[PDB]
Amino acid sequence: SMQEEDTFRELRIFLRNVTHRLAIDKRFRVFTKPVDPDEVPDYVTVIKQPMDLSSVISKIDLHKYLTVKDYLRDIDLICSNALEYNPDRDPGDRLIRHRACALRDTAYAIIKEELDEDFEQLCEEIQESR
Repeated sequence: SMQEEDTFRELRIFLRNVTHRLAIDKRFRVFTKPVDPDEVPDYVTVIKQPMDLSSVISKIDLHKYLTVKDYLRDIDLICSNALEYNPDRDPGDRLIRHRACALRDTAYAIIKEELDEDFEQLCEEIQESR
């Protein structure tokens, strides 16, 4: 129904706004765009499901997220990927892991503070009925 579509529209607005806030933080610049295969040619052979914040925006707009849970799975994916591709003790790797965990903790904290859990529960029930 139109009321359900209004719910999902509100969702998308919220998710764009959260995503924008992450994307403008200097720490998270490395996660804002797909890894360039010129610069990192083995990335797409190691990491099976690449994700980044621009692609997250594309997915919002394509209506791929009907719940905040589905969105956060993609945030987790950005983090997991970074942990997996940069697993060493060297400083570069430790910095990107640190930032990847901060990306995740920051997304969860914003959501905790700003997402009414009855709103999420509604989205989840509409989704289960489809």
